[PDB]
Formats: sequence, structure tokens, C-alpha cells
Amino acid sequence: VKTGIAIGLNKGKKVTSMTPAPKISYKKGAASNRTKFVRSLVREIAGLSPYERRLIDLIRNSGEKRARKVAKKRLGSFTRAKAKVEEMNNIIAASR
Amino acid sequence: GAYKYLEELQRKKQSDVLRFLQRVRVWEYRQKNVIHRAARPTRPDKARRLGYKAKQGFVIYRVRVRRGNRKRPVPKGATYGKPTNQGVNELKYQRSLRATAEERVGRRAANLRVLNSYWVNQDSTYKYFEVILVDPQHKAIRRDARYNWICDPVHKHREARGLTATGKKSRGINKGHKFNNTKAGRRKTWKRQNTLSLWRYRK
Amino acid sequence: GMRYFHKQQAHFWKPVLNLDKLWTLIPEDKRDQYLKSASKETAPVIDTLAAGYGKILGKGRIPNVPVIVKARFVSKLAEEKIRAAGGVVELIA
Amino acid sequence: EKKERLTKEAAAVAEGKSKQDASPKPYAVKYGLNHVVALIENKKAKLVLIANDVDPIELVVFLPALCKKMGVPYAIVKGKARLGTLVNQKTSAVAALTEVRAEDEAALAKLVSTIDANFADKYDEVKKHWGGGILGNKAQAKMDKRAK
Amino acid sequence: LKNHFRKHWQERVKVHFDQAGKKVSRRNARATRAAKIAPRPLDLLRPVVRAPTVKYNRKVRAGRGFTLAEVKAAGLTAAYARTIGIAVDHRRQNRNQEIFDANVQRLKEYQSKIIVFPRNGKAPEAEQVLSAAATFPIAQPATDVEARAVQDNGESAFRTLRLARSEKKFRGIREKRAREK
RNA sequence: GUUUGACCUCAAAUCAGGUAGGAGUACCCGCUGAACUUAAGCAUAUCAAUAAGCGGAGGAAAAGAAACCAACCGGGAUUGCCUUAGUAACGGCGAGUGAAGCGGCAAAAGCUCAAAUUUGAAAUCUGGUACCUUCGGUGCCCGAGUUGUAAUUUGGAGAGGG
RNA sequence: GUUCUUUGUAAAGUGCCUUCGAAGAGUCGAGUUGUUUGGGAAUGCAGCUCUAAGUGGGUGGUAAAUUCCAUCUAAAGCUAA
Repeated sequence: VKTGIAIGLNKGKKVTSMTPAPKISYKKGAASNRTKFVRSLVREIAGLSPYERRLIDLIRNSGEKRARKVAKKRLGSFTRAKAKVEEMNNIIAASR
Repeated sequence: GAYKYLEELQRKKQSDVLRFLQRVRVWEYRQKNVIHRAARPTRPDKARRLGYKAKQGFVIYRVRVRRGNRKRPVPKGATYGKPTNQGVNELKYQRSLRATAEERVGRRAANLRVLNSYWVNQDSTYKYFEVILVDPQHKAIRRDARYNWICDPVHKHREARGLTATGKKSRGINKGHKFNNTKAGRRKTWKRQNTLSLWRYRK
Repeated sequence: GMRYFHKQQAHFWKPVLNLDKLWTLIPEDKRDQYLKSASKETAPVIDTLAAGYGKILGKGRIPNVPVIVKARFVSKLAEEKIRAAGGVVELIA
Repeated sequence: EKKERLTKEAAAVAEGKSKQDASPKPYAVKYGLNHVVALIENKKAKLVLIANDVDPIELVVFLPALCKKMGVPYAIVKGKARLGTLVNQKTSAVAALTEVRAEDEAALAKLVSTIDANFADKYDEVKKHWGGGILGNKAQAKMDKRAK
Repeated sequence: LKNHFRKHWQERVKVHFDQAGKKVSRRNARATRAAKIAPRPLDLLRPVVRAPTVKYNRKVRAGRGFTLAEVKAAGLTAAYARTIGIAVDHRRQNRNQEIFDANVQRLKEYQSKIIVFPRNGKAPEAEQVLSAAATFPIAQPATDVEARAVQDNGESAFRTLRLARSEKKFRGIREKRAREK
């Protein structure tokens, strides 16, 4: 909430408020039941890629840190490496 | 629907089934010619979303393009100027191979208009694209108002002028502070702002 | 010196108005009556932002009449000089 | 048949007293790929036939696993033209059947049991066990002689 | 001290002799559009909106189009509004009740002032007005009255601004201290 | 049945009907790409993202209804003008180069597909042919098409059931 | 204006509840090379290699890690002044 001055943590002039509506191009990419089903089945068919096969071995042997590093290098970024390693951890904990 | 499964499966390119299919189809395409008519799309979902419709007047051409950098065809690699140009095998050809393929296919089929194109396969030597084309003399497309715009004459050699998606990307046409030098045309903006505007009553 | 990438001169828009003028913003019709009527219960409010002024400064003397000044920024001496006459400074955004 | 059904419908409904009672409930095969994949995931299908020969095999590679998961009796049939024959097309690439007359319910059930026992229960292992390690006859003779 | 004339600038020189003729052709185009559009204004009703950019937020200003919430509150639909002569902007969102009510009353006044002809026929003659912008001008809202009672409390706004600045500057340090607690 | 056919793929015809080329190229869309000159001589640099060369269109072209600007009490497709500004910034920090948001204005216009089972009825479409009131309509017959043609839906929303 | 045809009980708009709400991949993105830009620990493009996700993704003009926030919805398309 505003303060009514030109500086500070919450600066600016006070207007009443409105919460107009939730837009539908904000819940984009959210997982639907169809997407979940299709993607689970396609994983069951196609299986693993070679770097994923390496990752599942290296999490068991080497720990998650080497997995995060090599996944950051094979992919682009650490943000994606984290999620890939979490995916592989879940695959391992499920199949095992 | 099956197109969703096709999409999610074609995203998994390094799996065994897809690398097998790749290894077979690349050999087939390499035994065939460089440009050749495809009876049907290898990728119906991709063609469908790019604008193909399984009816008369929609055409698919498979095309092959050599890979690598651009070489300047001066005799004996000599440029006859300042040395700062660069090593000669390190030039990159701002237009993409997809655009090259589109333009060669449109030159072979000049009666058709190039709607779009998409990657199918590649090798060390060659890349492979499927190009979607339209017949504007066909009555089914002269009618059917969703595609009667391709029949107007401002859509001649879209691929040669850079109006397909790869052309827009290679020109750098998008909105933002990043595409400031090329948003309405690089040369247009250059001619606009390297221009001395002088009014009657001088400012 | 140091650098500033993507400088834009709207973050820095902050024109100044010394205390000496401070009644030009009141129209002439109204000015002389408010001067003679040094009423503390009823004083003329001066919006400086609508006039196009961000900060107020204290270069000179005003009379001892009350006045309500609305501004985003002020100086210590300006607030002092207005409070002397018996005017408050209301802050805005 | 559609034309005669339509003229009979117009004759009975437009002038007479009925709405859809003219043409009865029809029973037929379902033959569209998307339509059949949508019939599955609602579990209306009692039988599915999948052509072995399809251009883009990726159109159909997912179908057996999907039928298994949703609990459908599938079969892989030799010939898509053989399906086009029974559905008045040149090709179909699938065929399905979700309901039948009572006269044929028992035949359908026996056929599904036959298909299960002969196709799936015989080939349930096939998700493993790669194929295609065969050689030409000259290379085979070379290997044989080098072995012995 | 910096004159950019090392290029072939003499090729790219535009002199605006065409000023007057362009003005004339613009006027003629407006007249022809008016004849083609005869009973209607040549301008769509635009809303009032508050400008961004602190330099300009004091001012209110004319926008592109009304919101769908404003249109529904007024009590008609977007398509019918676009046919009636109202601009609509699907991407503007309403976070201010003042602006909301202002544009709602704008739409109400427009609806009351206009006269719509039926599709079938009559078409009574109406003596066009050319400027909805002039008919429904933008109004700067009134902040406060001219004169008012003084009320002083003794916190000296200078010190108030200084304390705001200081808490903004030293927020994070105190948070990390209370974390270490 | 070592027969008779269906499909797929690839061909042929002076097959029926159409279509591309070339010219012009002031303006427009891309590609490719110098040096003279100016910097002391000069490799960076500048001349210049220019000239020459190539491909491709129209009466305008291109762009265009946000994977935008912003940090405001928030604005709201694109294009062009005034201004922002010879500024922020770049540079042997030298010669020199060099934008953009905001604001005022001109003109104003919004929309479409894929991804959804019609599944109680491929409802869709080209061509051939006979008539007609012929920039087309009706009927009939080959065909395209279920490896998906119509209606319905496009994120601002929207659909199904009630 | 004046007739011709009322097409249709065929399409469209609107209120409340309920279950849903599919949204584009050798693509985004990252590394390197060349080129370009005012774009500065790298503005755009192209070539080679690597290669994703779905409460996700892009941007937020100082390179990273951590916690938040704001704003849009790409990789398909048409359109007068």
C-alpha cells in the first residue's frame, strides 16, 4: 500500500484500488490432464536420452553436484539443470 | 487426437526409435534427388500447424542444402585490399539455409507460392527441409477465403524478399529495445535518420 | 566520471521554485485579497506540481501571511521560512 | 444409401409425425485416426485394428501402449488397404468398433479372447527383444564357414 | 562543435516545399471521408487515462480505447460499441476507480447524446457533428479547493523525507541482523 | 491361387485446362560488398553497414494488432513529423560516430489458424457433362479426402453440461 | 424511394451455477567463430557443436548465486490510412 510521498519503500499517490480480473494468458504452459497423460506415455515409449542415462549413473555414483554441473554444460543453464536433476531423482526413486 | 502425441514424440529426437528413423530417412533422401516432390508430409502435425491442409493445391517438396560457411569466390582467395577483411572460410551468409532451400524450391516451382518450410533431418554434409507451397491458380484456393490472400500479387516470392518466418528472423523483425536498428527495415531506418530535414521556415 | 546505461531524463525531472516568487502561481485577481486577508482559518493552497515544479527552495523572503504549499520536495530553509509565516507544507507524490 | 435415407427422412419427418424415428440407430465401424484415439481415453472401443504398414510409423507407434494402458483389446493387422476395403476408402490406417448387435456380441467376445490369447499373451514380451540383426546370405555363409 | 556532414548527405536531403499542398490534400481527404461517412463524426470516442512517467503523471490524457470492464459496466457489448463508434482496448486494465467511473460516465453521456438509425429504413437526417473529441472534451480533475484551513503538526516534511530515504537505504541490513538473531 | 485384384511409390503422353520466365526498376524488400578520402605514414577506425554486382514485387512496398514500453496514480498495433538529442552511449576515449522510452501531432481497424469425437451418419472440395437468368447457379458422373476436407474455438478468451 | 423475397420458428447476443480451459522443438536457450550495432563482462544475424520446460517460458540495458516482484506469451498467419 502506498504512502503518499515521492520516496520511500512504497512511494506514490494513493488511489483507492481495483483487482480487475485474472487474465488467461497468465496461466500459460500450466499442466493439463491431457498433457500429463500424453507426456507420461511418451516417456514410457521413447525412454531416456544418452545424457539422461549418464545423469542417472552419476547421481548414484558421484552425487547430485556432478550431475548439476554436467547438466548445466549439456543444457544451457543452472535453472534448467536443477529441474532436470530433480526429474532424474524422481525417476530413480520411482523405478527403485 | 494423435497430433499431440506426434508433437511430443518428435520432440524426443535422441531416443532410439527416432534416431533409427533418422538414420533410415536420411539415406533415402540422399539416394533421391536434391529437390523432389514428396507425396505427403513426413511430419503432418508440423505441416498442419504451419498451414498445410490435405486438399488440392497444397504441395510438399523435399529439398537438400549443403552445410557450412560461405566462401567468397575470388580467384585464389585473394581479396586485393586491406588485410583486415578476415580469413576467407569464415563467412556466414546472413540468410539461413532454410531460406536458401525455400528460394531454390520456389525457383523450380514458380507457379506455386511458398507458404512455409520445416527441418526434417540433417547430416554432416547436408540439411533436409520440407517446403509447403500453394497453387494460387487452383480454384479451391482462389475460393476458400482463408487462403485466397496468397493469390494476390504482393505475395510473389515471399521467400526471396524475406517474408517467411526464417526471413523475418534473419532480418531481425520483432518488437523491443533489442531490435531498434531493424524493426521497420534496417536500410529504411538508416535512410530515415541519415537524412537532413529542412523546413520552409528553418528551425 | 562513471557511466549510466539507458539514461532517461524523466527520472531526473525536478524543477525548482524559490520562495521569492510563490504567488505568481496564484492569479492576480485573487492575490491582493489573500494578501490583505491574513486569515489563518482560510489560506490559499498552492499546488506546485500542477504548475510544473518538483522542489521548493528558499532564496528569499515572503510576507508573514499563511499559505498551504503542496510539493513533492522541499528544503529545510524553505520549510522554516513558510512555518515562520505560519504555513504548513503538505507532501504529495 | 445416405441419399435414400435423407429423402426418406424428409418424407417421414417434414410431413409425417416423427423426429428421428425414421432412420434407426446405426451400427458401423469407426475408422478415423483422431476419432479412434479419442474413442480411446473414453474407453468406448471394444476392438481396435492397427495397420502394420504406415508411411510415418510414428503415427501409430504410440497406439499399442495406449490401448494397453486404457485396457483395450488391440490387434495389428496386415494391410491398410484391407481396412479401406471394409470402410469404402483406399486406406484407413486404423479401424475400431465400439458397439454391436446382440446377435454378434458373443462372436465379438470370442474374437477378443482369441486375439488376446494369440496376439498379446503370445507377444506380451515384445516390449523388449530387439529385432533386425539379420545378414545377407553371402555374409551368412562367410560367418558359417569361419565358425566351423 | 560537432557537425555530422562527412557522408554523402547531399543525396539524402528532404526539403518540405510540399507542406502547403499536403495540408490542402489532408483537408480534402477529411472532407471526402466526411461525405463518405456522412452522419458520423470521423473520430471514435476515446477514453481518459492517466499518463505514466512521473514527469507527466500529473496530467490526464486521452487514450486508445475503453476497457471491457468499463464497457460491461456501462451496459453494452464490445462489438456493438465498435459499431456505435466507441474505441475498445482489450489490453488496458483498470486499477483506478476514479478513471473507471470517469470513463463510465463518458460512455453514458455518449449513449445519451447519440441517435442510432435502424437497419431497415427511415434514416432521419441528423446534421452531422465532426468532432466527438470536441463534443466530449477531456477534463483535468480538481485536486483541492482554492482556500482551506492551515493545520500544522510539527514533523517537518524535510525530516520525514530524510527518514523515508534512510529506511529505504538501510532496510536490508536490519533484516539480515534480525535473521542472524 | 505359378491365377485374379486392392493399395503404395515412381513415370509417360503434341493427353484436358492453366501457370513462371523478359522489360522497366524514381521509390520498396533482401543478399553481396570495395577503395579514393579523413585520421601522420597507418593494421583498428572513417569514408560505409555507401557505390558497383545479384534476386524479387506494387501503386505504394515493408511493418503491424505486443513473448512491447515501463517502474508511473501506470500506458497500450504499426508507420511518419516536431522534440527527446548532437544527448545516454561507442571510439588509437583521437579523428569522429551516435540511438531509444516519455510528450504534442497526422492517420486510425481490427483479426485468423494448429492444438477438441460430426461419430445418430465428409455434413467439405476440384474437374467433366446437360440446361440456365453465365465474374456464377442447379442437377448428374468420374474423383480428392479419414496419414482429416466443413461447422464450432483462438487466450481479449472459450468449450461441455445445467 | 418503388415493388421482388419474408428468409426463420434458422442463426446470433445476453444472466447465474458446475467441470474444464488442449495454446506452435534441432525451437527457446547456452558455448565458440565471423559480422554488425550507440549497445558498453558482449545489440541483432548467420555457421558449427550441445539442447530443454510446463504454477512453465521470455524481458526487466553490469557479469554470477539465493529470495521476491512487475509485465508479455515466442518458435504459424492476414490486414486500409
